[PDB]
Amino acid sequence: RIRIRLKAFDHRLIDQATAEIVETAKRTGAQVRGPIPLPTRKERFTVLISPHVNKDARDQYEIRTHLRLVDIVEPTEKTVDALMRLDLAAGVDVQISL
Amino acid sequence: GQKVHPNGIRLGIVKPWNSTWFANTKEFADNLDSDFKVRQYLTKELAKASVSRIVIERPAKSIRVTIHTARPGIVIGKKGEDVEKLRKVVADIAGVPAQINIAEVRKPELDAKLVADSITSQLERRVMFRRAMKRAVQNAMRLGAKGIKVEVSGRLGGAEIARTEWYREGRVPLHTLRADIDYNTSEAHTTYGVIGVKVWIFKGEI
Amino acid sequence: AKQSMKAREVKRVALADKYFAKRAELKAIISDVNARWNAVLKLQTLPRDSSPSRQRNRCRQTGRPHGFLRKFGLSRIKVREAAMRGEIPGLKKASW
Amino acid sequence: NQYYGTGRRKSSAARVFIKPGNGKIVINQRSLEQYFGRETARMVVRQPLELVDMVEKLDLYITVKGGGISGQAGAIRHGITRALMEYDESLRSELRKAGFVTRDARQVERKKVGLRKARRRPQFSKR
Amino acid sequence: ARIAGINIPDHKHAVIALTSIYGVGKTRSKAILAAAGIAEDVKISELSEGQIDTLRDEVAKFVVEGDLRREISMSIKRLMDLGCYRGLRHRRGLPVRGQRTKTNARTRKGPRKP
Amino acid sequence: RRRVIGQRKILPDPKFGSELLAKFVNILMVDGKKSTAESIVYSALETLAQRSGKSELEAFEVALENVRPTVEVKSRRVGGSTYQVPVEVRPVRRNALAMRWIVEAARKRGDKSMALRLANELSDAAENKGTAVKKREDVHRMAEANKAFA
Amino acid sequence: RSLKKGPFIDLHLLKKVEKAVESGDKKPLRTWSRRSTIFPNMIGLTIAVHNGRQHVPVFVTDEMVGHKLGEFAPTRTYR
RNA sequence: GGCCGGGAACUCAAAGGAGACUGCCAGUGAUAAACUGGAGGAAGGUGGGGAUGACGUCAAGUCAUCAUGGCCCUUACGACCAGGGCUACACACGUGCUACAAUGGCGCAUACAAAGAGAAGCGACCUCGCGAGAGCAAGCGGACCUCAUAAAGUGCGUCGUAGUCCGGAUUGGAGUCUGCAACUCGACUCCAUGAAGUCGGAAUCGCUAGUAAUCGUGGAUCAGAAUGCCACGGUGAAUACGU
Repeated sequence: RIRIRLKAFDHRLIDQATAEIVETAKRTGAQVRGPIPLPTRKERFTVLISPHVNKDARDQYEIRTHLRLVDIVEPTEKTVDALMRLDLAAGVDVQISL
Repeated sequence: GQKVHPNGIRLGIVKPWNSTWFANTKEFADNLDSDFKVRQYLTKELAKASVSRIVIERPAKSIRVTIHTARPGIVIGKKGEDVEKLRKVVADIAGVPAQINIAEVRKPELDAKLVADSITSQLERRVMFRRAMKRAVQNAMRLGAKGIKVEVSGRLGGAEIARTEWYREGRVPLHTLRADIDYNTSEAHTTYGVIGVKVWIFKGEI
Repeated sequence: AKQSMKAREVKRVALADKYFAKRAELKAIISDVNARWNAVLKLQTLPRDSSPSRQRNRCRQTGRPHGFLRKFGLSRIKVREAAMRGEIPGLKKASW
Repeated sequence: NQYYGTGRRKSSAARVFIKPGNGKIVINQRSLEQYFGRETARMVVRQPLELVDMVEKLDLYITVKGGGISGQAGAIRHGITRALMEYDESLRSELRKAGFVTRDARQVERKKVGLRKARRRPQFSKR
Repeated sequence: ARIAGINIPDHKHAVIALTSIYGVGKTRSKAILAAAGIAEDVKISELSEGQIDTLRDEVAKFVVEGDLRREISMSIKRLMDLGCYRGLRHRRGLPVRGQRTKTNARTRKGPRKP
Repeated sequence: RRRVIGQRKILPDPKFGSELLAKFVNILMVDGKKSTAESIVYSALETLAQRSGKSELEAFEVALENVRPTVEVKSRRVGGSTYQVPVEVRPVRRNALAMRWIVEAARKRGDKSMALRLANELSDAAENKGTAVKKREDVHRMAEANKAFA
Repeated sequence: RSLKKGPFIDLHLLKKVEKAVESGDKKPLRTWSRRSTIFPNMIGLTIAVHNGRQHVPVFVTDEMVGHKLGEFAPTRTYR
């Protein structure tokens, strides 16, 4: 079984990422079961402001980076034949992963 | 200090970016360092460009960094040299076969950095701090920016007095989240200490 | 300031490759219990100002060692201006 | 038939299935006295079950993972109430009168930094 | 009567009571009684002579109550009551482990001495 | 002050189905220990029946009438001057202080375990002793005798 | 005492354990390495420990086997 | 084992929403506002939390983060390297943790989470170490591999408060790994160590529901060396009439 990753950041990018691929990575051959979530992963920051006796601040900074699961389990040529005809959504990969 | 920067706290709205791209852990850090090398050596060398912003996008191993600039004819260089030579600069200072992009800034009165550049350009012009200060205020008002409170950093006059310039004009609802206030500052290394300026253009809504 | 200090380790890491990355591993098999020949261990002593434990975790803007982060490794002080201005993607003030 | 309710109480998540008859309660493929057998919280879930009739008419083949003693029970004590709503949509008043309809949204403090338990100020008695 | 010295136990769990011995201790009590093959939750009053006979032999191979604290003692002055840093902390009573020697290490040096 | 809060609504006893008994374990909670209190106070209360030898569902109060408080000091510094001014007990404290009068001398009494040490003091009130009893002996002294300043 | 296997000494004297031990002993050694242990085969040999001003001596025996130097050399002038 | 199919019903998960908005019954109340009793619905009067600190405010502090006027010296109040010291003590204080136990301890059986981290990593597993960890090692680019099992807890005998199997200082011995090398100034393990302290006065401070109280869990910082700090869960009350 092949499981796909969709490395994006925000709704403004992940929204079309999980749908532009399901429409193109499943034309006839692939068994894409629709957009599967793979819930996002989050990391947090502990940031101080001005280096002084004041450890008070400890600002917070979080990163909500999400991934999707188009999951092309079928190595169909036409499903990946149209993979190179689009260039929007700059940083995203079709990771052919088990 | 209780005045958080309004742009980043509103970055969750259409507030733009200047380095948005993707990486794994094995190459966040170096790519971030590559981003600063292009971030710094494109500002000191580009004082006269009146740059609004330089934005880094990294699609795949060949990046599409765009530059927000005031005068379209001046940023071309000697007709494409800076397009190529700075791409030569970035081709190794970032380590990727990058592609440079240049973005215009229509009505540079509408950019908080560029106006703060304009005042700072004339702060060192050896002028007095009040008349020149208010003169620019209405210029934007004649061209929009429906609200700006204008601030100038400390060290005014020959004396120990280092004060602030509050000088509100219009509507700058900082605590209101739906404010999309245009903010950037500017500073000037004066013959006596540090003199800076802070300006908050209000660009309507949404 | 202390750029010489901030450049001190810059030359106390430039030798690490030729000494540790290509020789220490050859002596490292002796170092861990894989046979502890005391005499053979002398070879690693040839470099001193380089060491895996001699990382100074030097912030690459102002050279303070304190304030590192293994993902990138920058002080907490300069990321602040990098935050609102967008230089670090995928970050906004952590409102949870 | 099988009767479905999600249920969630204090970050606890189960899946509660009621079937007519077959009184035995299967919880993580464990008996009543095996998994929730005689603990600090082993009748705190079935107070909504004496107001309604007894064991013999309802089955609980329960998909429950996650939670504490009262947490794995919390996903149940609330999980049962949502999964018996479609069992009978008219008895809603009694449990709302008893309060068991209302979800226990008493979520524990998401801690804030500074104060020790995020709302409790440390010991610096002299000021 | 007494097997080998100090800390004679009475009416306490065999391992729990054998911890009173200073030869054996917190876990040598159970380790040595593992070699004794006796019950553990039983009181020392429950012990008889037929099992404590297997203790004098195993306390000979082990450190005895009376000695244990003496050979550790002059072994310090045997090697490490010279200008040794730790011995500087023994003849004076200060900690050798390198923690903050002023306060919060009160038991090592003794009572508070204002 | 000017605003008020209603009493928090409490489910009944998970074992006897009586809300008053359920509130009782809630006050003894130090270190967050009801599950230990299950082997401490619930093990205590289970033994309170046969040691008492009667149904501890409504006979449970046959040792509490003397404990009924009437007054406590309320610090009214009225106008900036602290006074005695003992206000009569309102229901939100006269019963809370009844539970506050229980385990003041039942932690380290030097016995088997407070799993059953508390199971010693309860029948004592209907056996005419225990911690809850002498609590009312001192309250009578502070009031009803200082009329010139009470 | 922090190795228990593969005991190593710095070349503040290891450079000379092959060069000064062969000469018997000399004036107390110009040794800034109080960190290593002394092996039992340096009986009586004078290793002058740099307390920080200069190099201070220590008296050496053979019941000495796996013990450290800097231990035998106080660093701070108490009082 | 839900293992493969397979449903994605559906826990969980996510791209968008709706739902509480004084919305309504009724009332206090000038009718008003406001307030209250009641109802609805998961959610009644900012549902619950954080983000967001006005004018100002203090020669506040920061030229030791940086930038920064002026003051300096530039074979130097520049620097390289090697020892030590930031932890040294004669004491006082600030903070935290650990206890002072049987609401605990022992071991036995037992079910008990969440968030995270990471192909220069955790390291599965496999052997021993009483352990430290070591020899072997999958897997993964992480809804795929580990940390990581929860923990207090309950039933089992247990001592019935023993300066205590409490507690852990402590010391030296034995060792494990980290790093060349770790006395000062590594950690960790085993052993002996069983001290003061058996709930702390003058007093004083914190505390508003999942609150206190706790129980643990990990993370970052980490060659390495948390009672510090970040983050997550487990259990879970009263006080608040009053100006």
